[PDB]
Amino acid sequence: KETAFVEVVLFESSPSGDYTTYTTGLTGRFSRAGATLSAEGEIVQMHPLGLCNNNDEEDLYEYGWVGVVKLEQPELDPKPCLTVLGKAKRAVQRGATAVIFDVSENPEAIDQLNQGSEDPLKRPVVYVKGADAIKLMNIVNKQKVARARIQHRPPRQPTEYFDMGIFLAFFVVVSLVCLILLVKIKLKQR
Amino acid sequence: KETAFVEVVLFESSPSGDYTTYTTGLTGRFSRAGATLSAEGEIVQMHPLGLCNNNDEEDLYEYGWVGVVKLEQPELDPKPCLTVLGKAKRAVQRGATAVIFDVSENPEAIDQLNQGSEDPLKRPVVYVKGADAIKLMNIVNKQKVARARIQHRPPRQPTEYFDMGIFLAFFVVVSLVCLILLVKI
Amino acid sequence: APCSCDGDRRVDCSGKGLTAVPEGLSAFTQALDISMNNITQLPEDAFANFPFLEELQLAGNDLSFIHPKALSGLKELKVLTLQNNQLKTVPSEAIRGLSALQSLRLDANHITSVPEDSFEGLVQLRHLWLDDNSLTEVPVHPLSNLPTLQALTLALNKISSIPDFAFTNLSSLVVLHLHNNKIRSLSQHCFDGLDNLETLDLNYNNLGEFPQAIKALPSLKELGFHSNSISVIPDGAFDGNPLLRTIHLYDNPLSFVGNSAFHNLSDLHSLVIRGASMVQQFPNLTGTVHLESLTLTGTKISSIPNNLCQEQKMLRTLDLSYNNIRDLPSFNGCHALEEISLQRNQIYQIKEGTFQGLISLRILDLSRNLIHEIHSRAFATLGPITNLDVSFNELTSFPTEGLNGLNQLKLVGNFKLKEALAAKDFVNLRSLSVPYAYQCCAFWGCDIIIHCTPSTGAFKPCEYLLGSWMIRLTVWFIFLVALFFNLLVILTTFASCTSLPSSKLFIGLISVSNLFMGIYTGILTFLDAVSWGRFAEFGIWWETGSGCKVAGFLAVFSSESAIFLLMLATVERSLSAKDNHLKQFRVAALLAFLGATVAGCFPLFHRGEYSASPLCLPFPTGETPSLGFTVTLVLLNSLAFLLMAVIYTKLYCNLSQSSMIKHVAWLIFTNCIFFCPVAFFSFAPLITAISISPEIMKSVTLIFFPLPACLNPVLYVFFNPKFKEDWKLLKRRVTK
Amino acid sequence: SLRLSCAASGYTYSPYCMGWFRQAPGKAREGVATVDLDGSTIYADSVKGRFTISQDNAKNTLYLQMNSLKPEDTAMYYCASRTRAGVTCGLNWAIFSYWGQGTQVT
Amino acid sequence: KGCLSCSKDNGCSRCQQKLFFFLRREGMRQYGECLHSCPSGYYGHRAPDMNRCARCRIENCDSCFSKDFCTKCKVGFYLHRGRCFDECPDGFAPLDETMEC
Amino acid sequence: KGCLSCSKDNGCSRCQQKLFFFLRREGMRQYGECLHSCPSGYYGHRAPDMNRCARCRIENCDSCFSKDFCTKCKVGFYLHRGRCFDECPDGFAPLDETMEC
Repeated sequence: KETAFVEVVLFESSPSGDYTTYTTGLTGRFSRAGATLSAEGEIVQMHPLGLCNNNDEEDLYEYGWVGVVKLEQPELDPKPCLTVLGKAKRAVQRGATAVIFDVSENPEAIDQLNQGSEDPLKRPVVYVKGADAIKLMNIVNKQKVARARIQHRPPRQPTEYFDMGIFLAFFVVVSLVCLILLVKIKLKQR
Repeated sequence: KETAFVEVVLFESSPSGDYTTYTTGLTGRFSRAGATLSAEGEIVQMHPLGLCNNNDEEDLYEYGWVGVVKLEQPELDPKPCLTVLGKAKRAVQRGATAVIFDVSENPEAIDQLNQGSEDPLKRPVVYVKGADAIKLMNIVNKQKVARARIQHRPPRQPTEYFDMGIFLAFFVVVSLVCLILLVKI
Repeated sequence: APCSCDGDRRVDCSGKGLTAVPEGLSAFTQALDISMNNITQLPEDAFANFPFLEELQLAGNDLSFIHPKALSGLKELKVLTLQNNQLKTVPSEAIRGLSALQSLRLDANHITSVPEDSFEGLVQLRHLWLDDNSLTEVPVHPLSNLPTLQALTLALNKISSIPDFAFTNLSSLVVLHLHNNKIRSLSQHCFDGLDNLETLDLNYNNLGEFPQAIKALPSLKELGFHSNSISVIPDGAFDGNPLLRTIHLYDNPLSFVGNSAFHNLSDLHSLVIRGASMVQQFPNLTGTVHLESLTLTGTKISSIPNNLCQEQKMLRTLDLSYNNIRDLPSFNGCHALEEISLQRNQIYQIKEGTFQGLISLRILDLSRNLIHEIHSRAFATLGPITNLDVSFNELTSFPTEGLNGLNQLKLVGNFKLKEALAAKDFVNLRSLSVPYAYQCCAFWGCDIIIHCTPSTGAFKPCEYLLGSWMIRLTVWFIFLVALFFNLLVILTTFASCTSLPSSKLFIGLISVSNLFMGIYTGILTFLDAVSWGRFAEFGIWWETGSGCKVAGFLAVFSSESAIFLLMLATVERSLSAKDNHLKQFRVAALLAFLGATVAGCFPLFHRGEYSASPLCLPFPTGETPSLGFTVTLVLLNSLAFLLMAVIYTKLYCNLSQSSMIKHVAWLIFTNCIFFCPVAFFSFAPLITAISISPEIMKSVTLIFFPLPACLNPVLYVFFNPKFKEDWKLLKRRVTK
Repeated sequence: SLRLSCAASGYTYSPYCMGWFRQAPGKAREGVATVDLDGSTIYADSVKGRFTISQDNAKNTLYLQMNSLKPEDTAMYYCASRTRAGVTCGLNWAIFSYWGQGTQVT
Repeated sequence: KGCLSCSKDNGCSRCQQKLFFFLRREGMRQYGECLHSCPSGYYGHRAPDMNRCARCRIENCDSCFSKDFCTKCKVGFYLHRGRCFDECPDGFAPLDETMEC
Repeated sequence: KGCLSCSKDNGCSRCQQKLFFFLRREGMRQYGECLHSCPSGYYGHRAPDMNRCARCRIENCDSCFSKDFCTKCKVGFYLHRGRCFDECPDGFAPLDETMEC
């Protein structure tokens, strides 16, 4: 699917009410289980087993947090309490602006998210794996606070597809020629 | 210019920890002073005189707050401390991830924001007016906490066209070929 | 009843519109707050019902009279507020007898006179407010009765000068405010005996020279003067304030601050000097090792001592923005230095050790210098640098070693930096400004995500020049047809047949002009074919080189020659249809050719109007032009077309030669119709781009500029019957 | 035209810096005419020349004679005095210690 | 600390069957761990997946053993019995410094 | 409301010559109001253009004469001259039950 650019912003607070920011870039992939929309919010890690619908209300998070969830080996847990779609829905309901999955060690999660396109989630769901996932987990472990900004390039690969304008010009030319041809045919007939 | 889509989310926390959200949409205008990006945060209203450049210490705000500034009559302010660009820069320094100016009395502010691209700002600067600004200010005055999402217009582009466009091109070109063949014959 | 009693019997009755002291209140109350009521006067024994009053507030009433036997017996009173009333003087008789008063407010009263016996009996007064009164001189004798005062403010009064021994008895003063008085002179001993003073404000006065009275302050910590007329700060001015911490000296016309003025100040934190033009030596900062931010922006500093580093171990900010700095000593040490701003100086090189170490160096700025070389590893030792602003210099090669962590890079100037940057070195770079958009093109912009200030905009193509394959093929076809048919028309006309009428001469000349336009299109398409997918490297030197100039000259010469020859043909046809002329028509054609040549060579030597695009056409002017050539050409061509159309329609109204008439009519129609969109898109960037794309502008210009050149010879060959017969007879002649 | 007589009950020695004050309703008490220990007299400029003030130390009583009255002088008049160490002129109401009941003049 | 598996990023996901699973959050991190006694403000319940500690829902009590029962209450609040009350009705067991009434 | 402009959204903007302008923030709203004196924890700076009310950064005290001098410390601090200390240095009296040194 289309790539998702995640900018993690580390900010330091000067005593006189000022902020100094450093931005680091990561690349993940959007999932069809959620919409393709930009999101922004403070990074919050949610344990995969700590995000389920069976547990009662606890640790009410303020609305607008980007959830980073890491996935372990499914064969490690013989009984899956909840699927990835269920976890994403639960996070969104609890107030996650977007969900970032570390699917490096759970390859089947990508397939499940891709096939789960029948009930898309309103908030974006983006999965990241590999060196980008390792860097994200390192940032989460080291830094005390951050702010994830997930976005996608508004243009596609053709970069607004100027071939549409080229075809517009060609269509105007050929339409004028066709009109001239029809005028000629009408004159010949009459 | 780019017709930014500003969505204000009013969220209520259920006792079970599941937020219930109501979204209200409005259309603003991107300013050339700020880069055309998409931002998101919590709404914080800033008094126009609040964004003063004097270094007498300021209250600390959490990073990533969408600033809503209601501009006033220019003749009300004889000697402004900072221009609109200065206010936007001050808010960005304070930690704003986006600034929304309710330009309902200062079209000169719109003009200077549009012309001020000498030192563009990284974060977007959106200006609104009319009934959209009226309802934004009503929400700010009434509700307690709300979340702002400034989304850029998704430029998909082709409404149908494409395949049927090239089909039309093929039809017209074969009609022209038939015309040439018949006039030659 | 209107009063709102609090839990600890604190009566609060403000804004109730009372005209007298509240009655029927608890006699044991502590604080009384009648602020916004309309209490005009205080009658005798108005506070007889509040023996244990502790804090009386009267801020806001139009209070203008206090009886001498009022607020009497209030021996427990400690705070009294009378700020925003209308008292014309300090209540000397009313205020006496408050032996326990500890704070008195008289801020906004329009006080102009102070009785000589005021403030009698205020044994333990510790705060005094006299902010907005219209005082003329400091009440020395009234202030002589307050030996326990600790805070005094005379900010908004109108004080001309402070005489000697004004505050001699204030042995325990701590804070002194003299903000906006119009003080112009301070005596040598005005601040004599004023020990324990820590804060002194003289911000918006009109001091002429630097006061010496501060030499008598041994415990001063904060000193201010913001809007005085101070011009010179003599050396040794601050030798009497070893504990000085903050000095506010800005917004005043400093001229010469000496050398050892800021010397032996142990606890000084920040030093900021701006506009000290006459300074030409670095300040002798020996002994000041706790400095945190040093700025000398406007001066004539010639060099930086090597001892600036290794001292002032914090030095979190360094600034030298307007100086004659030529050499940069190595900043070996000073590990806490975060920002360096060395701009608008005479720096001509950066050496490898120049930024040795420099841990936690976030921002480095050299935005105006005569830099022509940078060492290969000049940035290797840098830490988390997020801003490196090196612009408007004479750079030729920009090293990239040890710059992977950069977050924003600026190279706005440096027109000689023809080299293309390697995007591999900058991984997490977010914003970049480069001398030419082709440098940014290598960073995959408009598609990890990097922003550029010079946008490619589909006018400086990062990809192939022409763009779409449809456009490429149609431009190739236009070039082929124009070249071949113009060559054929010229060979038929000027070579074989000896007939040389004016109309045939004009047709041949316009065919020559169209041939030149076709050869311009041909060299353009040859360049595009050579640069297939890698156009950035070719374009970084095509616009700068002479190829762009010669191609643009060919294009504009062809266009102007065609227009002028069309106009002359219209005039000749008008004259012929009205009813020797060969010589005048030939010299007119020569004049038209010379005019086209001079119009073409005008941007070649003047203003450099070319190199605005790889198309090297000043007419489309994708960037905003100077409106010195484009608008003139537009108006000239429009006027010529209007004149030709008027002549043609006049002759058509007036009326063998019909073949030439219709040939000229077709030529005029084609040329005007195909020139209209080019003129339209010429001024499109100038106006607001309401759904206007530079890509579609380039497409339209590229497809329509050589179209008349490709179209005229085809019409001439196919339509003109007598000239077709001429072609047949000349073909027979050349075969024979 | 008329005369206002002020009598002081308390008497220790020659009172210092007597004076007369005038107050329009809802504003401050300005001074009209004052004297001092040695007999020097200070008059308000707006009332300079018309009013005259004389003290009788034998009966320690003030007398303010007023002539050619004008309708804007209608106000309440008070008789004020002090006793000790007063250098400033009597036009300032703060320096006085004892204030009379004050009458109304129209 | 002992568990079947323990990833560095999110601690030990799978704990022992007889050991309570409790997740702690600090900063941006939230990681699991295994412990036998849930700390103050938590109680252990046999969830369908594994026995886990959950925050006490009893009002104004710093310790509990179930959703409703509270074993230890705070100082400003009172613990009359398993069900917590602001202050127990009179005519019952005195304070006796045991908080029981 | 003791103001000259009194905008509906931003509240007061400009006021009388002798009034203090202060920016009260509640929820998302931040509106200007004018007071004869600063509230607790604030100090008033008088200027010809606009008398402003600002917050003093000096710690351990909630009522300030200026930006580096406060008149009333917290409950458990002693005011020596303008600063608040746990205990003033040697050669000075104790709190004397009056919370001052």
